[PDB]
Amino acid sequence: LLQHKCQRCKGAGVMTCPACLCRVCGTACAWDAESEWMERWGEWESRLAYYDKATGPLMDEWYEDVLNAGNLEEDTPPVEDDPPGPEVTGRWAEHDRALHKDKKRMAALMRRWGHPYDADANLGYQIVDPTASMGENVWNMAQVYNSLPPELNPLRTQHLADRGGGNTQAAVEAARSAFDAQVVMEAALLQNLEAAAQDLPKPHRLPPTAGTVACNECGGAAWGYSFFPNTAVMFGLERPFWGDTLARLSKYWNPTQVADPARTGQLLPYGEGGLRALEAVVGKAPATTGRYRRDLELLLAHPELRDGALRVPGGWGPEGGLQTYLRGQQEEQARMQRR
Amino acid sequence: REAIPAELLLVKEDPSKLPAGVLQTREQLKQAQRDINWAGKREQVFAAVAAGWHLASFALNLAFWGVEGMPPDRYWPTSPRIRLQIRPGRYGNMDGGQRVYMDYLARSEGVPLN
Amino acid sequence: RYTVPFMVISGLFWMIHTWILDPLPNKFRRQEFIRYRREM
Amino acid sequence: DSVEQEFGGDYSEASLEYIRALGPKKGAPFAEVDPAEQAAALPPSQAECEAAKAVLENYKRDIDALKTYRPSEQERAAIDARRALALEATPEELTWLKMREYYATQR
Amino acid sequence: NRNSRGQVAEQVRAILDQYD
Amino acid sequence: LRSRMFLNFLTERNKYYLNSDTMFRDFWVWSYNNTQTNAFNQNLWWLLPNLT
Amino acid sequence: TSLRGSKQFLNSLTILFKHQKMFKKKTLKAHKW
Amino acid sequence: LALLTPTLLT
Amino acid sequence: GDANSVKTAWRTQEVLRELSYTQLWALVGEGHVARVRFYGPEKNKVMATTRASAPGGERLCKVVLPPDPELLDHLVSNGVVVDTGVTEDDRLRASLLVQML
Amino acid sequence: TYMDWTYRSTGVDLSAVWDPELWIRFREAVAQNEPAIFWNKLLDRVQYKENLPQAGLVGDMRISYAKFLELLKDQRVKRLVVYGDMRTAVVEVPHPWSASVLGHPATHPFYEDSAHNRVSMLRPNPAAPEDVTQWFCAEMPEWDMEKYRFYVDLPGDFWESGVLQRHLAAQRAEGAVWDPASGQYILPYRAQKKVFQVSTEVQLLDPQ
Amino acid sequence: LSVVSNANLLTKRLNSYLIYVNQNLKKFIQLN
Amino acid sequence: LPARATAVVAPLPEKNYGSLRGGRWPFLYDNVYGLPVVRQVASYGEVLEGIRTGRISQVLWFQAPRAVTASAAAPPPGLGGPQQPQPPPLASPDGRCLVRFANGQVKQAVIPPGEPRISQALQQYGTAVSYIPLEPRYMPELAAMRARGAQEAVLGEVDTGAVATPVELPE
Amino acid sequence: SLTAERFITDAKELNATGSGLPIIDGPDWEEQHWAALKAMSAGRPVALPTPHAKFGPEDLQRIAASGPRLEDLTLEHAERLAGPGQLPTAPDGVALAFRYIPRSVLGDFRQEVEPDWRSLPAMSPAELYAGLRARNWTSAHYDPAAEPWRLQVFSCDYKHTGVTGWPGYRVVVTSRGGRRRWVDLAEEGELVQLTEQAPPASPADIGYSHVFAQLYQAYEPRYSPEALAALYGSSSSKGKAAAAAAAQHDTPALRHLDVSYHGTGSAVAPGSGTAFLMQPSWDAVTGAIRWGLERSGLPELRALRDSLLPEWRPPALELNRSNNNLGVVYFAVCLTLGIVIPALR
Amino acid sequence: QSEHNVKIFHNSWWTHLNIKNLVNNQDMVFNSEFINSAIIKSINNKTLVENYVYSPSSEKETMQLLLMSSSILLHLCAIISLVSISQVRCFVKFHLILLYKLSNVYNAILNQLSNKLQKNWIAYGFLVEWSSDFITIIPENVDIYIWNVFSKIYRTIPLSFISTTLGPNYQKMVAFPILLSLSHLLHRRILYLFDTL
Ligand SMILES: [Zn+2]
Ligand SMILES: [Zn+2]
Repeated sequence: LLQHKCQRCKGAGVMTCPACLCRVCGTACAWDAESEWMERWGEWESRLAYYDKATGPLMDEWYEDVLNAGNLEEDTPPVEDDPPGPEVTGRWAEHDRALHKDKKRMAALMRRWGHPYDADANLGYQIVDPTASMGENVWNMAQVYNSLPPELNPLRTQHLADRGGGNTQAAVEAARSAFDAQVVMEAALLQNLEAAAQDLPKPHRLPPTAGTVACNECGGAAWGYSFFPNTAVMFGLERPFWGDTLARLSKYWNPTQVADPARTGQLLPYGEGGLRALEAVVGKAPATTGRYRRDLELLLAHPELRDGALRVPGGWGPEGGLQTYLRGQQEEQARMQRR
Repeated sequence: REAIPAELLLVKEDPSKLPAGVLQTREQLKQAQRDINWAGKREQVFAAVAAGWHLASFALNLAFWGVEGMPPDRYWPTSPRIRLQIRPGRYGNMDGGQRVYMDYLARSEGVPLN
Repeated sequence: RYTVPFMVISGLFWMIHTWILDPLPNKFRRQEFIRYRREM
Repeated sequence: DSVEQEFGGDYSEASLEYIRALGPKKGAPFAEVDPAEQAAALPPSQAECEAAKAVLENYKRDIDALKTYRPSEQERAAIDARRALALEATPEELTWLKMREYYATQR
Repeated sequence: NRNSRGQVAEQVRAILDQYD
Repeated sequence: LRSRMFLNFLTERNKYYLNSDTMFRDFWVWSYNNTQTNAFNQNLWWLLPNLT
Repeated sequence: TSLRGSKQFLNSLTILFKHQKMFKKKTLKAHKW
Repeated sequence: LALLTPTLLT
Repeated sequence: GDANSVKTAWRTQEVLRELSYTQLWALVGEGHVARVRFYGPEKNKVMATTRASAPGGERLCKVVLPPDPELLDHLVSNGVVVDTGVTEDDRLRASLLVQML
Repeated sequence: TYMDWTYRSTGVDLSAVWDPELWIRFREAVAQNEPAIFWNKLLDRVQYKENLPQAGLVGDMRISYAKFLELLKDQRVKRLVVYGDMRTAVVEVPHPWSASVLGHPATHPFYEDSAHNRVSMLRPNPAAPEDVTQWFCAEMPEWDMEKYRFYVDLPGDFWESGVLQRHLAAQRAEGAVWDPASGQYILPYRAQKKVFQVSTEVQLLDPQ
Repeated sequence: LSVVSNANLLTKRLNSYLIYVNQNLKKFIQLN
Repeated sequence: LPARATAVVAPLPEKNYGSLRGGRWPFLYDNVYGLPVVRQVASYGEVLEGIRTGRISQVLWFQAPRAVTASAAAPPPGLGGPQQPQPPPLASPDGRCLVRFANGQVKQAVIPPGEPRISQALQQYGTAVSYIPLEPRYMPELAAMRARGAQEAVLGEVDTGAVATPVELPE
Repeated sequence: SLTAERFITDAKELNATGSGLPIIDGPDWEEQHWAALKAMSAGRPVALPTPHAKFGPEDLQRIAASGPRLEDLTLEHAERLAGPGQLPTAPDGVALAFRYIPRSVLGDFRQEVEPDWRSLPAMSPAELYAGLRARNWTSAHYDPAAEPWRLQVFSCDYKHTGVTGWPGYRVVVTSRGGRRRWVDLAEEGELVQLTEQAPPASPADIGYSHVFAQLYQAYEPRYSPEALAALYGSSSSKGKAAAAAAAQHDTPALRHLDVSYHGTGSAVAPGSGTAFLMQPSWDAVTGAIRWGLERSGLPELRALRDSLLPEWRPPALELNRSNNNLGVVYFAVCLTLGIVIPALR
Repeated sequence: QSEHNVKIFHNSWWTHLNIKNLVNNQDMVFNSEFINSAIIKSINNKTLVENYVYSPSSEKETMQLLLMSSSILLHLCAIISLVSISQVRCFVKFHLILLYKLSNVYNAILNQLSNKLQKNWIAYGFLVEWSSDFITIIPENVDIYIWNVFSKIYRTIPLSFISTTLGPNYQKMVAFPILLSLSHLLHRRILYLFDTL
């Protein structure tokens, strides 16, 4: 009842930029740079794979299998005997050989990397189990540094405490602080979304961004509590009528001229300057696109990259995804002639 | 050590080529100075007036001070239990309540005994 | 704006001004004695 | 080559490309230490950096101790004029002389 | 239907529970 | 199937290189669970291990 | 040596099921591509 | 406040 | 899989299977919406009844509208029964007892 | 269903609190003996916070107002969810290789032929054969898309400026044009999408 | 519009100078 | 070496150009820096007509430093994180700007950054719009250097007067 | 250009800048002439402001003859990034240099004095709108025989620092005889575009949106009737061969001034004790309490000291809370200590 | 169509956090009060016009007084209606008992320190207090003390109301008895609001 919003910005705290809509706008954000979207999401996905317990019971049974190597309940041996020859061609023979090398390749995987629970790649064994209690899992998460991935875990680089070295207090600490600031800002964004979902004013007044300026009257506060109760929150008269908003927007978008442009001598519309197989057949050209031109050309040049068995990490630059896979294949093909 | 004669340091502005109304008269300068002086103390004066009103109310209460000069009032006794009709009855009162009442009354009177 | 801090100041001052300054009519000692002798 | 020596005993080149195409070995995401930071933390140390960087230190001590003299006394009158300049100056005047030197060497 | 990550976790638990 | 699950996990976690005292525990979990939906829950959060 | 995909990984469930679990026979003629 | 509501809602 | 291999999906079946403003506009322009009913104290939401020729049969879908001044002209010119309702003038008196409740 | 008669009959404007959509869902659930139709809507109304976007919005996912406008003008925005206050939007922008059916191996192989190859539907542009980024491509199904969910703080004159209105008027101005000079109905190239261009889906939220 | 009479020039601080120096040093290092 | 003259000067009469009020300052050069003061003030209509007719070759807006908490390119500094570089400076909210004419004359103006008519003329007629970077004493990156140069010594009578700010080679 | 940053690597210039150029500091830029002008009034000898060392005698003569140019107001400042011994270069201090114009050389001019609003005669927004329409040549109510108006638009800058702030704009209108009135466009009325010419229904909906629309429409250029030879033309680039050599008349420059958009002075600093006394808040009180530090520089964390000083403070308060003379002398001692202790810090 | 389930674990992790002091850049080192200025400005600018009293001169003072009275009365009515619930009274009683025991702990520690520093079970422990009517175990001393504090605070209300309303035929003749009656009724209404609370 005590919340009142600014009447100029309607509780937003930001107005559309006076110029350009620049040196009067805000200072953009970290996620407007489209060139770093896939790198940012790749690092975030790599961080989230530590916490992800979607495959939890499967990795738990794998952990039990590698702990006690004395299992039972087989009850039928799989037949599964057809890796026919190193000869012939096609896709079936290649896929079948790659499927039949599964046991030796899994042994290689378990020798090079081992179980994720034995190397702290995942969260470990049963630490966070649902249906236990909200608070036992909180205690287990607060135990050691289970809330952080090992790339930001302080108990991994303390052995390098002498002279700093690889910047365990300047690079790992900076990365951990940036990660914590990002998750705290995510919580702030979620609180703002929750307040916006129920028509309430947002609690966190964020700085203006690259298309916005601060409000003239608030400066960015956009609302506040007061002794006087809101008579719009009371009596339900908080939101305008749809027809009234339509009439306001129609009158605002349709200015009229009450002077004929012959008595006043005006021959041009308002503004400065005054006197003066594309874009009409196909229509424009994308502007945010253009950094993916090389990847599109390479995907057209090599149709084998469209194979369903191939899954590149993703990216647009020379470093990452299609170009990385093509460079790896070319390096392998060049170095197999010398070996 | 260079000298740099004043003809290369002083402005030779003639108040004749200036446009009309640019040269401020003495009355205009006095009005501008008065406006600057008022704008330099306006918020302070208004805040002082509001705080002075609050201080005048507080000083009136100070001149009231205590109870002297005021008659006893049969419509307003000093106890709200007298003013209303509030008595303890069968439900709620128990023997131990006398002990608790004694301790609360000791603390309210201000003695550290129980 | 100035109502709330001045009201808090006056409330604290009048809370002091019936406990130390202007208490009961110099019968506090008798009250405390009553409290001494009634806790039997 | 580390995968080529460790797994190249009983594995094919298809399996070696399979192992190679999974990133590096167990590093920071696997609670080990990364080779990037490992190569640049402690191995920057040398044998006491050749005795307090003696390749520069002995040369510098030799030339700096050889500089024990006064270089010239014919141009010391400019040094006396400049030591008077350090006293016959407001700090604003000294900054003015500094900008005079900077704009002289700029153009 | 496209499951979120939590719903994928529910699916994995249901599938790894069923027969028992 | 287990090999491809491990392959997916390894490729997901290897993207990091693509840049550029039982009594106290029981008391705390009991108090946190019992005072869950109250303003007196943000005072047990400050009684955990270091967490920094 | 860096992170990249492989055709040996066999990321397609259709490959992993038509090769290992599902074996049926389809009788039709293709119309699209 | 209902007497003041059409005034305040501006 | 397909249902389990997005890693970004969030209520993909609850969002979708639900008319938005652009989808309502497309359905009206295709002549698939039988009736539009404005409801609410602000009349900013409609309960669109689609025809039997619409994709998915005949169903009622709630659409919240932006302040679009061409929407009513679009509905009228595409043969849609635009039913508003009541809209009592005295908003203060009408929205008083229900706010007390 | 609508409770629009309640004020003139009783004095209490129950239409201010009644939910006609929830009544309609309850009626349909009762008629079809399918209680999920009513229960899902009731649970979405009750547990609205748990319906907030928690996937694809990780760690300060704010773009800008200006970038949101640039992405909207480039038709790179798949969904625009405007919240109840009409001042905060969630911008679901697809991952680029998930924006259309291109056959890029980064995406999950949703669409494969019998040769187990990802299906590419990149039709060449006869007006720009040297610029593959100007070529035409069918957009992916939304349910198969991977989308960044950005947070945008809209200004208070967002509806007055009419940028969303201008984008909608640009999007709904073309499609399925009859051509008498050659017969047939022609979908014009202006009505088709480019390689990374998607159809913007504007959905508003009801705070009730 | 929104004109003020005097702009605010905003008249622990070593770190900002260090970031200025390092960032411009990086710009030089990459340039050559 | 520089001059140290001192004389009694009558200040000029206070003007009133409308856009910029005062201006007496009988000296050609100001104190502190010693650069020529821009005594001429260009009105809003004169600036508009100079942009339209091409007589104005450049408009240079002054700048003001932007607050760190006003930067949206990072999480807020209240959250624990890296210190982050300084945000780019704002255009001056007081609207003070220099106008360089085609004949080399420099005038003063108060043009609000974001004015519709002026911004439209500067867009259509291609007059170069620049932003004067900042002062070193007003740059937040050099605030520490300004503070250290103000709160410490400058020479301590150590050598002589020939360098600039020698905290590397002390005094 | 001014915005161009360069890297100095050639020697004999790195010897000029040891660790950076000396930061020229003084008494701000707005108040750098106040003391000199106070000395000059009631005439006393004042120091001559000797010019910068960047230019010589022929440039001093040129400045005295013609006036400043953009080159003469431009100063270069260089800051050293690395010392001698940097591997990419070796003998180069690689210092970063940038050009700038200081916020001086605009000195002592200042924006228009905010008038006494309570004493100036007031003019209605409707009357201001009618006058702006009469001086608008694009409008049907244009009057060529109209007295010139000087419009000065003020926006309040003590809205959050002072107590008498106002939300909108205030237009001081100066007539032909020097008479000044003012208009209070406190709220935006009927929100219209800048090209709207229709007056609104119910004239009390005339806010500053209509006023700014009229101000925009007034300054529209008026063209001679050569459009019959320009909108049709003959051939070629007619807009630059027959239209650009056609000129225009402004029309408001002989009837309007609109000479600036000013801002009011803010005599109260936004973070001062006077502002705290004007608008008190518990956040400001806690900020002042945290500013009351620089006395507890002790190991006062997690063990003793400040875990016991605010517990051993109430026995210096609640025990001395009793009586009157003891409370008065304790209040006097504490007040004197709190007055003298920030004074030293 | 799928059937949903009630989420019961970790439902809104962002809700039970106080991120405000971190986001607004406090503790490292926006402004209100445009609200009341805008409210009183709208009150003055519209004021509803008392044409039934032929648009009197004061007017804005009457509307501002009505706004302040309505706000004060709404807050006090909300508090009285909240404490009129018996479970809310149980809550108040429980908090008062806890504060009494904790005040005893504070008093014990403090006065023991200022005692040695001079010139230098459930029966007793919250059952006979929680189960008894609090009219019984509360001295009339604290009721008299609270009433005396209240009556000392709100003692200058008639004179201050007269000074405000009388500050800057029939003009100040039909006003002074009415303002006198309003001041007296207002003071008695504040006393009776204390009485009903
Ligand atoms: Zn606002
Ligand atoms: Zn801008």
